[PDB]
Amino acid sequence: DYGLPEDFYNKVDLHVHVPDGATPKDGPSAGITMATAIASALSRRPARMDIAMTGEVSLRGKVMPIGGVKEK
Amino acid sequence: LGIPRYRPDKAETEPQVGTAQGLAWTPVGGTLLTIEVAAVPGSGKLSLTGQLGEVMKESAQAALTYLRAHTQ
Repeated sequence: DYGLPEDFYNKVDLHVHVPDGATPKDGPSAGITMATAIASALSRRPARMDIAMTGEVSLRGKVMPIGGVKEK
Repeated sequence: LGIPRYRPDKAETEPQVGTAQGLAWTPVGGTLLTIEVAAVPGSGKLSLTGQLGEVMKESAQAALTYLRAHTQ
């Protein structure tokens, strides 16, 4: 779907970096943030800033709700 | 006065193998942090001497991560 190669769980590493060491908001409040980041960096296609994101990811590919929508 | 305690111009010392003349602002006057890194064949990991902080290690990791993208 995203032009990725067939095997990329073994063939390529993923050095991930987050500007906050601990949980700024408890639990993954930026699951789809990493979804977008990893998809962009593995398909070698850029990621559109000026369009923020937030959510949670579940392995079926479903964006579960997040608390504090007002604060996001 | 006697003997010059410091080099007249810093452009006269040598180019060194593991030397990078950093820059910093110590509250007692600015000075260049001569960060010295030595590479030794072995297990493969980051030995962390000289009283690093968290961010200093993260910067070393970031430098290695970029250098891994382009090695040849």
